Amino acid sequence: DLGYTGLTDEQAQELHSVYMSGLWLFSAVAIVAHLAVYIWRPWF
Amino acid sequence: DLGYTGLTDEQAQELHSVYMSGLWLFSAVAIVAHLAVYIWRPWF
Amino acid sequence: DLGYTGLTDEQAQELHSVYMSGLWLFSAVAIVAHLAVYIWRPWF
Amino acid sequence: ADKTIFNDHLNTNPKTNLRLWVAFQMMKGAGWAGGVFFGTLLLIGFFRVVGRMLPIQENQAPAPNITG
Amino acid sequence: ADKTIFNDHLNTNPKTNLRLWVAFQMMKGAGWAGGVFFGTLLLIGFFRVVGRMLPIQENQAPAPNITG
Amino acid sequence: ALLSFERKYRVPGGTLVGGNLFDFWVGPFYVGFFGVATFFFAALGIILIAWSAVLQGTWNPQLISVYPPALEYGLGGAPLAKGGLWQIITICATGAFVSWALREVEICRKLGIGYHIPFAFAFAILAYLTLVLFRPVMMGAWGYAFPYGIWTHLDWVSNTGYTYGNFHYNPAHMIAISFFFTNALALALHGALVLSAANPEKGKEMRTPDHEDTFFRDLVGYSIGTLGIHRLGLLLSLSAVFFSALCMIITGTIWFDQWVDWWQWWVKLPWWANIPGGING
Amino acid sequence: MVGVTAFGNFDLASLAIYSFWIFLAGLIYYLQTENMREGYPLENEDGTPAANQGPFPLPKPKTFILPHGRGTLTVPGPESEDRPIALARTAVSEGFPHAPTGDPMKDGVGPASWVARRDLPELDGHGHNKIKPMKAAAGFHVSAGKNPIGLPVRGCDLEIAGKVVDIWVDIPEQMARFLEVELKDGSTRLLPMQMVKVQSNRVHVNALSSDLFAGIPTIKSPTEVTLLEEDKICGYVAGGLMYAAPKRKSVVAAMLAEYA
Amino acid sequence: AEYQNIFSQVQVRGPADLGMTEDVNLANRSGVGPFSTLLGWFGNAQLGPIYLGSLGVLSLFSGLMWFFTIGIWFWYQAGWNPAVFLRDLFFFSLEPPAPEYGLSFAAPLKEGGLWLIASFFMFVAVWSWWGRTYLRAQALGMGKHTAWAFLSAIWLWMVLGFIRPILMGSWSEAVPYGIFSHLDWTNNFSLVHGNLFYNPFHGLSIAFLYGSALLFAMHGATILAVSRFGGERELEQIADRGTAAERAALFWRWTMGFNATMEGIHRWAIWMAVLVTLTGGIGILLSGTVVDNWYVWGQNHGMAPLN
Amino acid sequence: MSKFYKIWMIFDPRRVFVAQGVFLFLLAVMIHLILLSTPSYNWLEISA
Amino acid sequence: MSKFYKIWMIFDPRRVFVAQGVFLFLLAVMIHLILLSTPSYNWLEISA
Amino acid sequence: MSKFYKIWMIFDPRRVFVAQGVFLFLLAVMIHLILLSTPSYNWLEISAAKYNRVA
Amino acid sequence: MSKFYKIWMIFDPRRVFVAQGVFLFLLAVMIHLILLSTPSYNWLEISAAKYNRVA
Amino acid sequence: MSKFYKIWMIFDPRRVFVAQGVFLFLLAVMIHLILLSTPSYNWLEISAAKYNRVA
Ligand code: BCL
Ligand SMILES: CC[C@H]1c2cc3[nH]c4c(c3C)C(=O)[C@H](C(=O)OC)c4c3nc(cc4[nH]c(cc(n2)[C@@H]1C)c(C(C)=O)c4C)[C@@H](C)[C@@H]3CCC(=O)OC/C=C(\C)CCC[C@H](C)CCC[C@H](C)CCCC(C)C
Ligand SMILES: COC(C)(C)C/C=C/C(C)=C/C=C/C(C)=C/C=C/C(C)=C/C=C/C=C(C)/C=C/C=C(\C)CC/C=C(\C)CCC=C(C)C
Ligand SMILES: COC(C)(C)C/C=C/C(C)=C/C=C/C(C)=C/C=C/C(C)=C/C=C/C=C(C)/C=C/C=C(\C)CC/C=C(\C)CCC=C(C)C
Ligand SMILES: COC(C)(C)C/C=C/C(C)=C/C=C/C(C)=C/C=C/C(C)=C/C=C/C=C(C)/C=C/C=C(\C)CC/C=C(\C)CCC=C(C)C
Ligand SMILES: COC(C)(C)C/C=C/C(C)=C/C=C/C(C)=C/C=C/C(C)=C/C=C\C=C(C)\C=C\C=C(/C)CC/C=C(\C)CCC=C(C)C
Ligand SMILES: [Fe+2]
Repeated sequence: DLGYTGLTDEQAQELHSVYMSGLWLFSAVAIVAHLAVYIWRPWF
Repeated sequence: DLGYTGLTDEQAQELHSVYMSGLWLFSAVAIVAHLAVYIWRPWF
Repeated sequence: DLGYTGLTDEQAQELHSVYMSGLWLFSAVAIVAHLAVYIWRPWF
Repeated sequence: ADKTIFNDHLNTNPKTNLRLWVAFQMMKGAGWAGGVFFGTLLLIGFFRVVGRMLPIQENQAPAPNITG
Repeated sequence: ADKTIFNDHLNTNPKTNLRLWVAFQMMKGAGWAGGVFFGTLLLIGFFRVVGRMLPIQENQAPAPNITG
Repeated sequence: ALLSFERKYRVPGGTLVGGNLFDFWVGPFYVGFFGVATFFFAALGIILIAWSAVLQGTWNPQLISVYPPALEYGLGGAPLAKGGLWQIITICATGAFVSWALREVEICRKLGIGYHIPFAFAFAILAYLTLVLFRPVMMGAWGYAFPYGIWTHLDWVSNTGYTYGNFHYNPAHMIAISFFFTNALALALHGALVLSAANPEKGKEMRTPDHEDTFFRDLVGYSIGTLGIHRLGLLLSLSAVFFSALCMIITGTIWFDQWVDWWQWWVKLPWWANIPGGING
Repeated sequence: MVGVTAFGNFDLASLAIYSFWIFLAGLIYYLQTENMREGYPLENEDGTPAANQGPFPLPKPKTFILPHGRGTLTVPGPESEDRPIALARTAVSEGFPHAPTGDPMKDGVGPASWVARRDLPELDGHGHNKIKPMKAAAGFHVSAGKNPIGLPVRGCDLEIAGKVVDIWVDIPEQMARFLEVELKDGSTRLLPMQMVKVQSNRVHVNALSSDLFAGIPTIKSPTEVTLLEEDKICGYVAGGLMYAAPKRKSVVAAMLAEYA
Repeated sequence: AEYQNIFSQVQVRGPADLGMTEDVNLANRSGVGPFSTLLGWFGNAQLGPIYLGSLGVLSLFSGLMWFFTIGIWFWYQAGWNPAVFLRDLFFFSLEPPAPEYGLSFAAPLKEGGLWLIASFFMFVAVWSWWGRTYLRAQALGMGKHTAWAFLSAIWLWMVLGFIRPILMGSWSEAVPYGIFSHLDWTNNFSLVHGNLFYNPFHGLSIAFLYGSALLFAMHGATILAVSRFGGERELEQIADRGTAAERAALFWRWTMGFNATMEGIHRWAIWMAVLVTLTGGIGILLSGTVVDNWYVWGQNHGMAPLN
Repeated sequence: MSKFYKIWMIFDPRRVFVAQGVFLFLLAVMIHLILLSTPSYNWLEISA
Repeated sequence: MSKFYKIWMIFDPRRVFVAQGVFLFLLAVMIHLILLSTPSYNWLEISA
Repeated sequence: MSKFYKIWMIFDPRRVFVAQGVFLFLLAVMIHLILLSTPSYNWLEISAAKYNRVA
Repeated sequence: MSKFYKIWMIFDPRRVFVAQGVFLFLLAVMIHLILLSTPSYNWLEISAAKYNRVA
Repeated sequence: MSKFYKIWMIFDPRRVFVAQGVFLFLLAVMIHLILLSTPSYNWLEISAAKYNRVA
């Protein structure tokens, strides 16, 4: 329990779960955008 | 539980609901403008 | 209930009603000017 | 006539309120005149748009009166 | 802060006073921005007038930089 | 995010515009109304420089150049790809600089210190406006301003200087150069003197302003004093910038030939113009 | 060696420019670490050490041997305010102003802040007091400019708050530092020379209103002033600029407040 | 307006300050000169005392001889005519030997030899003055920072006059003595080596000269802004951090996100000023010896459009 | 848009109004200048 | 011009202000239209 | 996505709203200027060519 | 992946979120500008050539 | 290799993580820019030539 930021383990876990939900939503939107671009104009 | 702004969970939920209402209104106007521009001059 | 500015809910409602009335009046004047310019010299 | 709940605008000194009232009267008169003028301009623009839609340029009448 | 003697402007309903105060705040901001912009325009105009007085057109320098 | 002593200085007030609307800090930076304006103008200018790099066709930062409108466009607007972008970036730069100065004014008011820093920055802003606004407007074309490139504004400096022969012979240029050199010399001396006083020979006590004055009097026979040296540094920098702005504002507007031709007036004074010998005889 | 390249276009000039980039990065690192000797480690708005301390680490401590047997100073070192701070948080979130709890000029917060320095006089090279009243300074006299002694002192409210009795001079620098001003009650305060405008007839103090002149911190010794007293006096006078604004009778300020 | 502290609004004069006596031989120190009211409006009014040591005497004699040699050459170029001397004072020149002589000391007295004599006198004067700065610091127990900053300036000066002419194998590469003549030398040096603007080290030298002007403006403005808190007494702020140092640090921290200390800003100052002449000497040394055309070099290094 | 009024419980009204007046004027000037930039819509280019 | 204020004891203030706003706007429109009438100063004649 | 409201438990709405307003206006201005720079989508030039306004 | 949440024990969420927002915006702008620089993938110019706007 | 964890007894983890993040991003950007600079391995140019977009 280093606690540089003062967050407890439960607070860190909840914050990370919400952050990863946001990251996975962002990544899914990016993946859809890349599929659209690759279909429209592939770069490989 | 985590506290950085002094907002409670209820206050945060209310603020986020109003903010999302504004965001969806802005996105709706943006989508209408994009449809108008794409009909007038498509970019794909 | 956040009250960063000391305004109550009723004060905020009244002020926002006044502000939105002014905003719609200004938007109508802008729309009139845009109609005049578009008739005089359309940009589409 | 019903009292405003905002009460923040009441902090202005009354001389500024008098100046605002004078400016408001002048702006009300000028705004009514501007509404009349812009309504006239919009009527002219509506008739111009209708004339553009109609084939006036394809076959337009000669000058009804001697130029002067 | 001293009370105005005119007292005729006080007959307006307070909601119109609130609208006037909001318009006054917006007009104060816009007027300060306009003062800045018109002062800049007058500075540019002063330098343009001075340049007109000076014989710049009689002998003016070539292009310091390649056109782009 | 705060220094060990910063807490007691973060108080409301001192703002010029906005009251407490923007009276807050983002990390160490104080934002304020003019800070919001400065950030917007800076981000817009940087993004437009990147976009002008896109239009130009090169991504090499040293080759990126935003040229002003050509002389054919005069003082009017220009297409964005061929001069309009330069005008927008110039407007953004002027807005960012003026907003930076006004934000510094707000910070000075909050801290209760004098306004010497924004006032000194106003001199740099005025020199910049001389180069991009006042001189091009007097000469009647935006193409007399310099491009926004790392090495192309050097080309502008070179071409503008060699338009008037050797630009060294501009007298206001000579004064500005002497001020710049003297300022660099005084800055070196001041930094060195304060460091020598505060970091004496190892194991010896820290020195006092008496030691600094003694050192410089034993060296050059005069000591200007701590307040004196800081006044001198401010005045030297401000005078250098003022005289450089003057030299550029008189060049191409009231002077058009080579500047050595200007220096010929002293040679052709009536009482020694015709005397043979020397260099000009 | 014109055109002699070790590889590609890399020649002695390229070697020099890249080595200078490396040297400049190292020099910037060194300069920033040297600048990090005061005010660190960073703290939160409550006082606890912050999670973020910056990319540049703290330098190894260095010791200044203070003159005249004033001890030593090791920096960076444990430093605290050593004074109560009369400020209240205006927001739970960081990055917002702290409002004064009482009178900020008396509390010594904001632009009126002062630092708990040594409560000892500043000494010259010889060990004597650096700042002394001109009456107690041997041979010192006003050499040029308007003599302020005897002139009335006018506050920012255009009201006379006292008269100048003496000038406190810096003996080595030989320049005036403080004007001693006698108030209506017979007591004397000090005013920094940089905060007073010596005019032909009066001495104008734009920072302080007349009624605030009594609130200026006093010196415990009529003949010497310590660093702590100097800091308190200067902080009070300068904070008067932002905290005596309502009492200031500026015409531009009055017109702006008319429309605000 | 308020008092901006640019000029003193009142002057006080006391006994002349004879200075410290840490290890200075008081015999070699002169007497105090006159008090200048004009200088007092801006800084200290006291003139002197100056230290006239062995190195001081050597430097003064050598500098006087250098100045007198240039002056006698100017009088010769004027035909001994005071009117011509005053008319063409800025146009006279003590030029170095012609390129045909290389580095040889066989150049005729009126065709380069007198330049060599004057250059020897200037060399001795400048180096003795550097030793004088070092020893004046040493006698007071202070650090040798002034000596090293002057060494950077001397590095640029030696490159211009001594090192680069040797590496090019010709005294003709060196700077002539004279106002407009050395300005013309500067211009011709840029032209010969192909637009010295594209010298990267010249660019760095200009960057640090602009930085010196910017930093001295910032520092002088900061100290004048906080002088109401006794901020001009910087050594005191280093020893006992007052509200002036804190306010200066907080101003710059809130403005640009980082600040210095009352001592570290002077490290910034000394390095910003030193790097001017350091990078300048390197750039001049590279010109001609390593790079003969800086515009072509910049083209080959992505600094110029073509190539 | 029912609960947008609560934005006035976050930001002070008079300050926002002053800033918004500044923003509206600056935006109007920016659009006018962009129109003046283009050869068409350059209404200040009255020529022979 | 010392006693011009007495004109407000002859004519009602608010009525005069409204009428004067109308007059100022109409005068401004009239001058703009006269300028648009002339070939020079006809800023709405943007041409190729 | 249901827990995104907790972003307001971390960031004060005042600074976030200021930053978001600045960012959105900056982004919109950037995109409009990008469109104006290109010969295509420069709607003013498109209209000028359509109605034969530019000589 | 199991214990990555402990990064928030080391890094302050406010600092990291601000830095990540700035980084993501700058990265997205950088990639879009890279695409716009290349004659291919410049979707504006691609559409102009596809529908023959440049004529 | 077993005692490499002791590096965290020596190096401040947060400063190391910030420096490592900046270093990794700058290194990745540097390698991508090197690849984009070469006429080969510029995947945008390769795709343009493969599908004959540049015409
Ligand atoms: C047409 C002219 C060329 C050009 C040609 C050169 C050349 C050639 C040189 C410079 C150099 C310099 N140039 Mg350049 N330069 C040009 C354009 C510019 C522009 C500009 C806006 O256009 C700027 C800002 C500069 C700026 C600079 C400086 C950064 C630099 C000189 C530092 C210095 O202080 O030297 C002056 C300081 C000294 C010479 C040190 C003197 C130290 C000695 C010890 C003093 C002895 C004093 C003596 C004893 C007298 C005592 C008097 C008694 C005390 C009374 N150049 C163009 C491209 N420039 C120099 C450099 O380093 O370049 C890389 C250099 O040699
Ligand atoms: C008047 C004396 C000297 C001076 C003073 C001075 N400058 C100052 C100050 C002072 C007292 C400040 O308070 C202020 C400051 O905070 O400094 C740290 C500032 C400042 N001096 C600066 C730099 C600077 N000063 C210079 C000069 C000088 N400054 C004078 C010599 C120079 C040069 C070339 O000589 C430079 C580069 C900044 C560090 C800072 C102002 C910061 C600022 O305005 O930031 C907002 C702007 C940006 C972040 C720029 C990007 C956004 C813009 C919209 C785009 C601009 C593009 C630009 C036109 C392109 C140019 C490219 C070049 C290659 C051509
Ligand atoms: C030049 O090089 C080119 C450009 C050609 C190629 C590019 C190369 C490189 C180097 C590319 C770099 C790629 C990288 C490193 C990308 C990284 C992407 C990441 C890590 C993105 C992360 C996104 C995360 C998001 C959007 C998360 C959002 C989270 C939320 C919206 C929720 C936040 C709310 C929380 C945590 C609530 C807090 C909880 C409580 C209980 C209070
Ligand atoms: C060069 O690259 C180009 C530009 C070509 C391509 C561009 C690329 C990039 C980088 C694009 C960037 C896109 C992004 C990241 C866009 C982001 C959009 C978002 C997140 C928009 C959000 C909008 C939200 C709005 C407008 C919300 C408005 C809210 C209100 C008006 C109400 C506010 C009031 C509230 C919440 C009251 C609360 C108070 C109480 C007391 C409860
Ligand atoms: C480069 O990009 C270009 C310039 C080409 C294109 C620009 C693009 C962008 C990004 C444009 C930005 C647009 C935006 C964000 C515009 C925002 C406009 C808003 C929100 C305006 C709000 C105005 C509100 C006003 C004026 C409210 C006024 C309220 C009052 C005056 C109080 C009420 C008083 C009343 C109604 C008086 C009633 C009187 C009578 C007689 C009925
Ligand atoms: C009228 O009143 C009288 C005649 C009495 C006095 C008047 C004097 C006058 C009019 C003086 C005028 C002086 C002027 C105008 C001086 C100008 C000096 C300038 C502008 C110099 C510029 C640059 C000089 C440099 C870079 C010098 C560099 C020199 C060295 C690095 C030393 C080189 C050393 C060498 C060659 C030693 C060779 C000798 C031996 C024995 C090895
Ligand atoms: Fe200093």
